[PDB]
Amino acid sequence: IVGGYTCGANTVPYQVSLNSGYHFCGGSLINSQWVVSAAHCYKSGIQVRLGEDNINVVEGNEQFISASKSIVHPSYNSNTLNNDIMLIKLKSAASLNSRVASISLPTSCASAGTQCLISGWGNTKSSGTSYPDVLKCLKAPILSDSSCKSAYPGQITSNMFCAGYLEGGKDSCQGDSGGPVVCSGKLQGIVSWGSGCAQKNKPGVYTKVCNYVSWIKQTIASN
Ligand SMILES: O[C@@H]1[C@@H](O)[C@@H](O)OC[C@H]1O
Ligand SMILES: O[C@@H]1[C@@H](O)[C@H](O)OC[C@H]1O
Ligand SMILES: [Ca+2]
Repeated sequence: IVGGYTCGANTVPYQVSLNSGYHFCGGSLINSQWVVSAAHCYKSGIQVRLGEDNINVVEGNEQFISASKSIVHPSYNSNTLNNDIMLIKLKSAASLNSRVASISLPTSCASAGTQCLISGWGNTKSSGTSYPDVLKCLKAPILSDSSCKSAYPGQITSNMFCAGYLEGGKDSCQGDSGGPVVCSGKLQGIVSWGSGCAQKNKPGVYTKVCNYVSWIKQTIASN
């Protein structure tokens, strides 16, 4: 997160860190046994880390649970990042409490102009590199489809939306991938891609979760 603020320990209780020896992506807890993330975050050997603030210090609210199964969206295209979503099932159910909690799936899509909360442990510099240890937050609006398409000609699908600031300086970034965009208490986006970070006229591009609720639900019901 570039241009954001320190969330505060466990104030984003659905935020998960995906760990393969080190933090490499975010995700979102959607019930006691399932995490949603970006398909481009797929790898083997994932441990899901819940209840994290400082990802380099054991502070007392963590739950570390290995993945038992990963399901990349059937139509994920890694070249275009269309359908950049995946589901991860935990080997055991997380213990849900105030600091570790699921986030509701949307019942409708969010409109341009809605303010959302984006969070992650990604890079905090736009020309440079500094990875934070504690969770960073950014409040950002969804941008219009037309400004999104004009920013990224030929690249925005119906499964993507832009959010952030065309002036630059505030964005998600490398290492935030897979994490949440939450708008009015609903998971509307997954951190997916962008040109650099926090660059002028290059806002963040997000997986449009509302398109995937039926696939998420039926997948969960049968796995
Ligand atoms: O976003 C672009 C994608 O849609 C494709 O065209 O490959 C190149 C990327 O930069
Ligand atoms: O009990 C585990 C503990 O050892 C670790 O520190 O945090 C995750 C828990 O699952
Ligand atoms: Ca920790």
